[PDB]
Amino acid sequence: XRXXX
Amino acid sequence: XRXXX
Amino acid sequence: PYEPESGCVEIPGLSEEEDPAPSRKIHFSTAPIQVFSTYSNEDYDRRNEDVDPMAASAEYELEKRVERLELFPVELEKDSEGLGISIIGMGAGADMGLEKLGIFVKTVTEGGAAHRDGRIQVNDLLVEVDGTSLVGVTQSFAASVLRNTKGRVRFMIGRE
Amino acid sequence: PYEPESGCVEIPGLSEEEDPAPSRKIHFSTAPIQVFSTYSNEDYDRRNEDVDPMAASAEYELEKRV
Amino acid sequence: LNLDSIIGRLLEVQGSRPGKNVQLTENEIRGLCLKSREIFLSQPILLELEAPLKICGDIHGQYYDLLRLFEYGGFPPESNYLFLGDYVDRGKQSLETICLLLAYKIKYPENFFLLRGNHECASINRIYGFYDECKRRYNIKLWKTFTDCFNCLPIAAIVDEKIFCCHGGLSPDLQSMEQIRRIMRPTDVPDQGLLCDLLWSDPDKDVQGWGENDRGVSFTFGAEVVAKFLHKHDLDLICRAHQVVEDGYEFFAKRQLVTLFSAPNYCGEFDNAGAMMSVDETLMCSFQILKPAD
Amino acid sequence: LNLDSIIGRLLEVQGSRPGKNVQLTENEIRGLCLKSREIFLSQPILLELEAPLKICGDIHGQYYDLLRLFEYGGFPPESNYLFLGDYVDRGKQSLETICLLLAYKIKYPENFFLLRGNHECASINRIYGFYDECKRRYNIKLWKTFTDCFNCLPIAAIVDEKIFCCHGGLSPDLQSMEQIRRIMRPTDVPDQGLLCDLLWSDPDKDVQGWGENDRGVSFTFGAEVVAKFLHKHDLDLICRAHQVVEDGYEFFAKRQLVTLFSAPNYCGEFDNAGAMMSVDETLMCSFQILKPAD
Ligand SMILES: [Mn+2]
Ligand SMILES: [Mn+2]
Ligand SMILES: [Mn+2]
Ligand SMILES: [Mn+2]
Repeated sequence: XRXXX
Repeated sequence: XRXXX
Repeated sequence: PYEPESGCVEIPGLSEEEDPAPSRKIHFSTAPIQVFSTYSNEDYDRRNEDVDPMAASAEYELEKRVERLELFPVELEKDSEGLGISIIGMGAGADMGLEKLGIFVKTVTEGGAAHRDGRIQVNDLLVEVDGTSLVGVTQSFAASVLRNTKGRVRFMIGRE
Repeated sequence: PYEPESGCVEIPGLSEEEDPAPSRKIHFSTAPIQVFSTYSNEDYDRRNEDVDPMAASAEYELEKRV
Repeated sequence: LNLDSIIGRLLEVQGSRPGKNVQLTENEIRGLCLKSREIFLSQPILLELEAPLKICGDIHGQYYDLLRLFEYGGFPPESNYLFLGDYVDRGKQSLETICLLLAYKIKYPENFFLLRGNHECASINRIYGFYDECKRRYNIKLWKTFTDCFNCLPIAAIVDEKIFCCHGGLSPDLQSMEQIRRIMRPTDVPDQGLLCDLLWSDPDKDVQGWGENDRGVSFTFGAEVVAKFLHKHDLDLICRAHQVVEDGYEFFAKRQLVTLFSAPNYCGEFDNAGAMMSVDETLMCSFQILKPAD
Repeated sequence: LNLDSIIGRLLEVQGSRPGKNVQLTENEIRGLCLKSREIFLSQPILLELEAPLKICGDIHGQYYDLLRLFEYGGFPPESNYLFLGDYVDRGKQSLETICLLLAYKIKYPENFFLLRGNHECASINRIYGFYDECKRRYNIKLWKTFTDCFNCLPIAAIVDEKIFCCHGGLSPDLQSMEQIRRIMRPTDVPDQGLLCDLLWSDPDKDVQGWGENDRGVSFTFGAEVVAKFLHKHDLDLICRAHQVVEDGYEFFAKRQLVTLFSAPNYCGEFDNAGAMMSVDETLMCSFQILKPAD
């Protein structure tokens, strides 16, 4: 959480 | 090889 | 002209054991122990040099991933151009080397037999070809199996 | 008492590439690749369950007002 | 099913140079796996057996040694048998070995018994030779059929309410026989817990209580763990297999535990004997030894 | 600022159970940030580097993997190093990671180099772990001091006029390296534009040209973008990081681009290896892998 997770 | 050799 | 042979030799038995409990129901013979004869190592080679737990474990780790994938039969006519696919081996994990690979479709040639058919795409896993497993094989063994195929070629394909 | 274990295994290296540009100065080794061993997950839990990007953004939004 | 024909062909090599294969058909071996699985499920997971009985330890695909063991011990149904597991892996003839044993289980289901060993487990026999043998001689689908079968093997037996038999040994978690009885089949062997320990644990003369096991799974237990267990369950003897012992049998904790191993010169790298333990009607225990000729 | 003492305390845990903290003083860490800022600002924003050099990808606070990387690659100054950014966040030991890397920068400023990653940006590391770690272990003022330092990191390097290195990738706005060289420091990372792209963009096999990036910022670029860029600037290779890749390194556009990633089993959610790329005096490139033991 996509910033990457 | 221990799983047993 | 093999003639098997059997024999018995008696040896001293179990030593007497004083003060065992009176509540104990089972007991042990003091009678001679019969020693029966089986084959010599010359007659019966019990060795097995073909067991290799490191290679097997490497194949098994690959096999474990595959049966999470939904498997489906594909049949292609092999024409003059070939099968119209290229392949890539990938290991079960990071930097495994070359020995125990999964064989994936890297390329589906436009106009080729695989493409005209529709069911095979890039990243599909070639599980079986011509009845030969390609799970945990080298890329050269895979290539050999594929080039040796003729006519209507039977696949098992994995994806997802 | 913990005792770290270090090792190195070599694996086949980069394949020879087909027809490279002659104008290219850098090249890639075909020598074996060294695979060095780091800690297993048992020895080193690399998880971090304390990371919460959504709550952080909320406080940050408020901080940027303050 | 064709059972007597199958048995006949498996026994046909009795007079041959050891190593000669018996190649049954795939449909034949499938039938043995499917029939024996129904039988194993219809009998309790904790077997309750009565003397007289002969008890064998590990075989490990040494087909010709198994034939000798029956020759000398009496072919079923002359003697009743309990095997303690480890039928497959290491040897070159696991298929013959497990097929003959399944055949006898099918033909004489109330007089012939087979426990599960740690090698009757896909994650172990994948690795130690059985999968390779199935792949070479048959196909991998047949290996999967055997797994379904092995998943239904019982786990332990009590002989005349006095001898507790299992492949490996005790578990720190084992407090009541009901813990064994409530295990549902088919089941795989887990890498920890009661079922694991029964198939994997070892006695250790150097431990007091429970210790770590050199194998990398399960535990070792000391002589007082044995004494306590027997006293608690009004049992006289633990009969187990799992470790190569030079004489084929070896006592532990005075004579409260016995290890049986039935594969002589095991996989051509040890020079041990094999042994079986006979238990007669009066509960007298005796040993018969199978020793390779020099 | 006692550099050797600080480095000594950071390395003291090399034989320890991974996870053990090194708690430096607030003034030590502030001295590291201030001294390293003077060094970064005295060197160009586009580094001009020469082989031999070892190039490393993301670390993300995995302090004990960073120590193994140095153990196997050679502790400074035995080898020269270029890291491509993303030192902090995700991991539990961002502080030890960045502190060791700043110490080495200050100790060997012509043999050790750190590029800016997208996580060396206050709006990112505020939310992905680093602020929290500072707040717990020090205070939030320390976190602003790190921001001052990070705002001065160089953003790209060229190795021997042939390898272009940056954290993320290319930018549709990048026509002349003068566009990088004219960027003034300290600077934040903007939401769009050249500096954003260099730290955020990704290569994509499916795109012809520039595409939208699933990260919600910057772009993806295809293999023809890489070819054009390389031909235009007489370069041989793009070296970048930013994406987890299974083997630790992964080629793109034939071998015209390489992604490097140096955090093994990235934040315990992946089973990837880490890698570093060595470049020798003859411009031979090779890979060293860091793979978690089984
Ligand atoms: Mn065994
Ligand atoms: Mn065993
Ligand atoms: Mn990153
Ligand atoms: Mn990044």
